[PDB]
Amino acid sequence: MAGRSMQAARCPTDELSLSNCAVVSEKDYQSGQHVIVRTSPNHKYIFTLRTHPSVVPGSVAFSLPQRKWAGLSIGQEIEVALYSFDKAKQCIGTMTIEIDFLQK
Amino acid sequence: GMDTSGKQAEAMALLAEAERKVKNSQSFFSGLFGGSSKIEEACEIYARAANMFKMAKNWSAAGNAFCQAAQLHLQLQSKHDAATCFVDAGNAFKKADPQEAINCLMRAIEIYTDMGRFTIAAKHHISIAEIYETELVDVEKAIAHYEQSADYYKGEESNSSANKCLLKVAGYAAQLEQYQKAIDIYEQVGTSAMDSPLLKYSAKDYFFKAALCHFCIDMLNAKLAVQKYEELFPAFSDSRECKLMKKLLEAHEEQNVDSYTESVKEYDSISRLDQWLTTMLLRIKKT
Amino acid sequence: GMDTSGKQAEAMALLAEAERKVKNSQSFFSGLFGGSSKIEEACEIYARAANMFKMAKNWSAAGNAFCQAAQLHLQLQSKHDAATCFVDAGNAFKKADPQEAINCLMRAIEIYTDMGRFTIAAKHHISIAEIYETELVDVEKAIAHYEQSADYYKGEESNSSANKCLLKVAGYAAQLEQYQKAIDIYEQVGTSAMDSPLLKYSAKDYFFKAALCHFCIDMLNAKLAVQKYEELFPAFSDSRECKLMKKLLEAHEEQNVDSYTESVKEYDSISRLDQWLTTMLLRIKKTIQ
Amino acid sequence: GMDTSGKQAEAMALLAEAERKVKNSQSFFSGLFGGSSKIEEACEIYARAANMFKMAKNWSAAGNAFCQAAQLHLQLQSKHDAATCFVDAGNAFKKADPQEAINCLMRAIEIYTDMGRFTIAAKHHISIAEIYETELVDVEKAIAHYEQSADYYKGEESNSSANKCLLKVAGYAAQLEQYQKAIDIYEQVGTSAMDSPLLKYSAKDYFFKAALCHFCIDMLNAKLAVQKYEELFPAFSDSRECKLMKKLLEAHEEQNVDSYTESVKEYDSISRLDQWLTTMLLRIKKT
Amino acid sequence: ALSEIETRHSEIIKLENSIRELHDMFMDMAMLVESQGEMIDRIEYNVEHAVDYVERAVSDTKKAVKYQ
Amino acid sequence: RADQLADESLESTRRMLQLVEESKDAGIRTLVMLDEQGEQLERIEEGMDQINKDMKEAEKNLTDLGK
Amino acid sequence: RADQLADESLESTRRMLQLVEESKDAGIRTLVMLDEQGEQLERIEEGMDQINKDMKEAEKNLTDLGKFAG
Repeated sequence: MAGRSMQAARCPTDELSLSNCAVVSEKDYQSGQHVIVRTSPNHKYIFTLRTHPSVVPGSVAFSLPQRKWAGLSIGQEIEVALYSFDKAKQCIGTMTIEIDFLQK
Repeated sequence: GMDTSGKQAEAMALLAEAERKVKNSQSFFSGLFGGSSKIEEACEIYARAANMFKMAKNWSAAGNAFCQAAQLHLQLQSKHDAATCFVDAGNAFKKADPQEAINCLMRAIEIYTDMGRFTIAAKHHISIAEIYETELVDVEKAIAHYEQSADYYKGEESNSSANKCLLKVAGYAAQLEQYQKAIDIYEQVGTSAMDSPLLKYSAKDYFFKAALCHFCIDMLNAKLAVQKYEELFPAFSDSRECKLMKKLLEAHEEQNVDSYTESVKEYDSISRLDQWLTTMLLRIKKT
Repeated sequence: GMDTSGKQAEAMALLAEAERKVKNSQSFFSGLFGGSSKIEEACEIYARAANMFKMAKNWSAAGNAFCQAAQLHLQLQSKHDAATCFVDAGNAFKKADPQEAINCLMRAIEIYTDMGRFTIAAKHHISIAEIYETELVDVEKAIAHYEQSADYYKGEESNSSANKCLLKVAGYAAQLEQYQKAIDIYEQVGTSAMDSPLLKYSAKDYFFKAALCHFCIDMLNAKLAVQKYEELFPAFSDSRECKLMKKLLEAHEEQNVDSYTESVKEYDSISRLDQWLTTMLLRIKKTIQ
Repeated sequence: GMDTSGKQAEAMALLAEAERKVKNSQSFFSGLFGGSSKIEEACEIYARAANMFKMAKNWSAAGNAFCQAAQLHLQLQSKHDAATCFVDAGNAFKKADPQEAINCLMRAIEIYTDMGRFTIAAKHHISIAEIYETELVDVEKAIAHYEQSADYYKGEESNSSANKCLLKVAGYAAQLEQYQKAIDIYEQVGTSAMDSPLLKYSAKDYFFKAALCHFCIDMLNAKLAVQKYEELFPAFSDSRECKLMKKLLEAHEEQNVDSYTESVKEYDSISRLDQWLTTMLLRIKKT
Repeated sequence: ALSEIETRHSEIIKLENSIRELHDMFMDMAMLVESQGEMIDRIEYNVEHAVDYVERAVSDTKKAVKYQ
Repeated sequence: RADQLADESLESTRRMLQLVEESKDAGIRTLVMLDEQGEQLERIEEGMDQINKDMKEAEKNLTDLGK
Repeated sequence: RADQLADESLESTRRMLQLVEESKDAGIRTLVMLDEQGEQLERIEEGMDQINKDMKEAEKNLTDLGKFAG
């Protein structure tokens, strides 16, 4: 809850990368848990956790789209704190999503 | 030549009469105990017999006589002379058989460290590191000796020698694929060079090497590292190093060997590359 | 490392032995009156323990032991050895406590310059200025130390070092202090180099900096000094700096910020700035109205 | 300010104590025969007083004290300390009044040459030449000192210092309408620079100056000298010097003064000349 | 245009001449400075050795005088 | 044949670039060694001063004791 | 438009010639001077080795004489 230092890692599986959830170790967190990844006092990003056995304890895995959106890189040290979503306010009713072809 | 082997033979005879001198120490010095100067001149004849051996092109015999003179000379007096004789024996043994040169150089190192001469100790440590590298294949011992000499030199504000030792160690590490130490050393030396106007222009190469060793380990952090070097040194992007690195890392995003192969061939078209950089590129760009 | 811990342990043992040795020496002086060999031996023990201790990765107490040995040696009417040990202790304290190093270096400077050696005193003054300005954020006493070093160097007709120190002092003055001293120093160094065997082609920069300071003072002074430099130094007439400064002056006269902007940007593009011309140029731009 | 005033006050006290010391010490030597330690102590007091006077920025009295200490010490039958005191007195007298500085430096030269050492003698000779040149106008004394220093340097095989002194002497001679000596010195140095792997690049300049100074006499001799120099150094024609000399020769031959001036102006535009060379060229244009 | 291009050709030939001369000059720079660096290194080593030896010489001579 | 001259000019430009780059590369290390030589030189100077002072005081004390 | 071509051409040649001549003249004097420092440091070596040998012999002779006296 207070936040603990970890290490950013690469996503282990393609499907988990597509799931857009931070892949974490079972020993460190649980699937469905939400975290806020802080790399600096002004850079905070919120993730949803998905557990995979291959994740070594002491690190958090992110996929390349995630490692590009969140400014996270393999081997870097990242502090992960659990995040609580206010369900009376933060439940997304309608989101405006821009879409485009990933591959030319 | 053989006129110098004849005087080498009579130098062996001089060593024989030095054996007679130690026999005197055995039997007759009981009444000549005051002949400490006799032992000193015995050591002197030992040393010049070793000199005649060296002139006779008997490196093993020269080193053996030098070390024997050093051993006979360290009678709790004139320790500096014993250390000088030991280093002379090590120099004589450098050629032919250098194994005992290593041990005698350690003995000189210990003597100097006890005395407090740090520059000489660090220089001899560098000497043993280079003899290991050129004679033996062990690098770890050479790395340790270079680091230890750098520590001595930095202890007395001799910054340049420590910087060069760390540079060599970092280069070997990058060739030995220890990239954290390589990147740390390269960035530290680049920042240190940036401090003074004299070495201000050199920071580009150090930044380039640090960026390469970053980019090998974690590809995504390569962009952040090159960016960070660029704002830290505004005249780094202008350098061909940064432009080339950006080209390679941007091409690697898409799997197209032609792009970065053409890039590297163009880079080699303007200036020949080194074994370290070429091997690094061939290893890294494979995956 | 075992070696470090053993070094620290044996250094403590040697320091305790040295303290007991000096106590027994002061006792024996009345007890037996052996002379002064005991005190010199105690100083030797202190020096050996201090050198071993600074080899032991520990610095502060090594410098303290060196200071104690130096004081005991100076108690024996020995100065140069004590002064050198003071300098070594100050160098050791450099990374432990700046103030102790500063005080020891002052003592060394005083004793050395009393002996008759000025070059070592000037070098110590330069070291003081460097150590002060590098870690402590202040200039004034650094300026004083640089001036003293330059004076000592000039006392023995060592012109190059004094000139370098004066140039640094003038640069710092222009950066912070008033420009009159900086203008005078820059003009002096520039005008003392028309005949330089190896510096025939850089007086232009000194005179250009002086002209920039004049412009930082006032436009009229700027232009008058600009001419003074023009006729004084014919080669400066054809220098690109001359054209650049004249263009900047004629632009600033008409109150057009665009011309000044384009001129400074082109000058920066063709050749890089220096972090001192840019600040003066920005201060000038602040007063375009 | 306060430091200088305090130094001067302490120095005045030390001087008064020094006169008291010398007087009472001579009295005690006469009445008790205590040796010479008191005289040496008085000499050291004089030396320290001179040092503190220099600290106090009083160079005339500091040099006077240094000279007094030198005289007292040489009166004690010792030379090196006296010579050092004399040269220190000269250095103090270098500014303000250097005439007595010149005299004391000459005394130092005399004692040094009495001992038998050369390098210091030549250095002092060139120093006196520099003093004459910078503070006086009697360039003839500077020429004589340069000649003595050059002779010493050449005799001691120090070819570089002798070459420098000879070049300065030739420049001064050609300045004072003397060309034969200048011609000889310049051609000698140019020939000395033939085989030099490094000075070969500079060998051309001496020959160029020699050709100009020789052309100060007449035309045909200049043409013969320049063609001889070209034959001696076949590549000399590569530089602009030979073409410039030939063009000036023909322009003077056909009384084409305007063409000569235009060519000189073009050369000045491409490379500015000095006062000496401009004076030589204008002198050439006079006829 | 003809005069300009001919002058540019003269300038380029002068470019190659000057640059090659400076390049040879610079390799000479490097050789000479490296030699001087080595020989000063040797002199510094000998200076340190002489300093240490003469210091211990004065020490032992003064101790011997005290023994007298 | 002006196009041939342009091609030759491009080749000469490339040659000049290569030569200048090599000269700069060697100049950087020339800087580094000059720095190293000055570093060693200051230390040797200080050692010379120390030995000279120790020697003056030592010889003077011995001569005074001789009397 | 050839006018500005000629302008940049004349600027290029002018700056090239002046700057190149500057380097060529400058290096010569420094490297003529370096040999003087080399030979001075030679003299340093000679005098210093003589000095070291002198003290070595003097000290050893003094020690021998002191031992003889005792």
